[PDB]
Amino acid sequence: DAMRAQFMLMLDMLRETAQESADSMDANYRWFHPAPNTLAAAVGSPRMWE
Amino acid sequence: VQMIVVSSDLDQWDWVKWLPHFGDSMVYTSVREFAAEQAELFAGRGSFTPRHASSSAQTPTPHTVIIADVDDPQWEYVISAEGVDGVTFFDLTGSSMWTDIPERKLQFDKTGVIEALPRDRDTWMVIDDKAWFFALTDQVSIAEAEEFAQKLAQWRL
Amino acid sequence: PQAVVVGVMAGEGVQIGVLLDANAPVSVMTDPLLKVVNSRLRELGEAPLEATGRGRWALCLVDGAPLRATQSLTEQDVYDGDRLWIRFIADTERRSQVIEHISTAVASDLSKRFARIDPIVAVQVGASMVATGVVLATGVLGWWRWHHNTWLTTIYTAVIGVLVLAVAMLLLMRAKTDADRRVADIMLMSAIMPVTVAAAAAPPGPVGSPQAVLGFGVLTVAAALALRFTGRRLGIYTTIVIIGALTMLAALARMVAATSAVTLLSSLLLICVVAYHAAPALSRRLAGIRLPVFPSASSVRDVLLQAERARSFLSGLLTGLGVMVVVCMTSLCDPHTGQRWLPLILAGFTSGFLLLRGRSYVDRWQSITLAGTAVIIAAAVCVRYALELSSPLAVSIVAAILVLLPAAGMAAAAH
Amino acid sequence: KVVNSRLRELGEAPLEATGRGRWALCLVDGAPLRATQSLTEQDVYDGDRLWIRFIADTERRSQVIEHISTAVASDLSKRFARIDPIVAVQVGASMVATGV
Amino acid sequence: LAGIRLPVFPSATSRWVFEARPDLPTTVVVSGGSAPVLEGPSSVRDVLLQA
Repeated sequence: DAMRAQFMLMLDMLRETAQESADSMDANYRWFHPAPNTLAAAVGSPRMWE
Repeated sequence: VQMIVVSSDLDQWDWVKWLPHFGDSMVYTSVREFAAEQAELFAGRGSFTPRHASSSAQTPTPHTVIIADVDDPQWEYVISAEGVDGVTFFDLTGSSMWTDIPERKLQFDKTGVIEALPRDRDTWMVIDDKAWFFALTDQVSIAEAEEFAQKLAQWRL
Repeated sequence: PQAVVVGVMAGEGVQIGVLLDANAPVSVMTDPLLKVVNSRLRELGEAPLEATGRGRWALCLVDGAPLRATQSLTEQDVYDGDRLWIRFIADTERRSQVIEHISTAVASDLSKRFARIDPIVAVQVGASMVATGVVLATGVLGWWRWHHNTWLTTIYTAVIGVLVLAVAMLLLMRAKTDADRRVADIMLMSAIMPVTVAAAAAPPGPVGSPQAVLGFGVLTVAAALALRFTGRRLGIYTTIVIIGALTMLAALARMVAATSAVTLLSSLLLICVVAYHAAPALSRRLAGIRLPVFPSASSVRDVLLQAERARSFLSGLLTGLGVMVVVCMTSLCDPHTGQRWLPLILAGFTSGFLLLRGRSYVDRWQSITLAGTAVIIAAAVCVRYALELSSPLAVSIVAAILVLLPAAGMAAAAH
Repeated sequence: KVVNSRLRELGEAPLEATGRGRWALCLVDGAPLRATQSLTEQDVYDGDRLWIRFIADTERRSQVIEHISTAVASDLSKRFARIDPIVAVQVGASMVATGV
Repeated sequence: LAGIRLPVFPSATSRWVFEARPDLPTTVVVSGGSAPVLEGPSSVRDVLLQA
């Protein structure tokens, strides 16, 4: 049971490492491809025709 | 990017008037009409060729997008020649000549879920022959479209 | 009817009056409206409104609820003279999060939705526990005086008052925050009860009228003294002073000379009946007394402080009168003495007065306490006439009466 | 003239009004545009929206502004105000429940 | 009582498949904001109500 308990703990730390990497892709992709309804207010920003 | 529409239901495309991307130095009722004005310019050369990021620096700058809403059989000349490079067609009718290729077909379920073949994130190349879930559709009204276009219509080079 | 005038709120707090098209859909107007407010801010020399990342511009009621983009201004409950708010609402779209093992999943999700115990709350629990302990102590100490005339009750309770008050004073002086003040107030309020019964128990002999005069007097004084120096918990202290004051008047009369309790009970009821009309004036003049300041939220500060103080005094005053009327009214009616039906109908009309008067005040709690004061009297009278003069018809009738009474009102209002 | 003509083709009633006044262009807030200056002098560009309105002699406009924190005004609208029917229903339910 | 279900054991009759086809996402709806949205698999969403 001790090995089992330790094994479970090692798996948790990999979960955390994966999650931070995922947020970076969401932020980056969202930074280039916003939802269509928000595009009107952004017209004046330099992000247009970029 | 430059855009052209070939459609019979002109009342649906009325909002296009404000956009600059549809201008020229432009909506058509049929392929015969489009063939006389536009095809004389574009049919002159080439055929489609899948590109890549590094190749993007060499292809000509004005990419042309054409929307198909007429179902005219006269299109066979460009379809049997396998298109042209620098052009892209969207078929809104679902005609058999366009509909005979799974690698180019998007299917909608009653719930708005779209199905298509799976494609690789790094090369965009098709990796399997069986269709599967692809994406949930996002859509805007004509009013929203004209509202956005008017806002865009305010700017110039 | 083609247009309506409304006041629009913009960035950081500038209000601007505008005349809007009454029939175009709101989504067509939000864009040019933003342009106009920017023009006025620029001329004013203020910073214009700007977008931040991802979001959209919206037009909402002052409550924040956004208006339906496709509807006309006349289709909605918007009238000329109303006010609206232009606001920027950020995008909420984001990636989701999954966890594969159920044990870890349960722990992670559950710890965000709720708040766990901490040392701050821990003290309030202990303070409340000691308060309950001492009110039980005075309870047992008070009960002994009802069978024995020895000095024990006053002697023992006196030391308790000192000990509790002693701790309360230090806490009151060292206090810094609202949480600390809560602890201090709980402790101080708990000292009033032991000090009060410690005094009332001192006069020897069987308990009665002479002992009553001491108890309600010191009690009234203690509450008034605490209110004077603390300036917090106005409503509860106000309520204690009223019941202590009115009880002291009757006790002194009963102690010196009184032909009957009915005479005293009738007098108090009459005084209370007129006091309801005096209550708003009392609250209004009481608000002028100078005592320290602690807000529940530069010249504006004084107005709001005065407003909430006055409101606070009215609720407590109303509550004290309500307590007195039910005690007296239920004692005055009787199922065996003379014209048994006369006080019943008189109590009904007396209840109707408060039931109707509740409409004169806009405040939710004030109107509810008034309404509640009437309902309880009706139920109480039926119970009295159900316990005494007991029989199958009486209980059957009282049940029917009590169940129908509220049912008719609720049904007429909700359906 | 062309607007009234177009309205008739749509089957809509033409713009018409009664009383002393005049016809002019106005902004979304009702403010009229300058009669002697160019649209190029004014801040007008392609895709802007304008209104046609009758300026009666009786017209009066506030033209005044004031400052108060929006964050407080919005909170105070609910922090304390008059009673609501939904609450009365809930209290009513509680009262009848108390009765049984 | 809340139905928390512990994972079922394979009974030692098959090897592990390291990468089977991923599980299908689920959609949600709102009446006024009639535009639907998606947020995750059914097996995972239930736990948030179960706890």
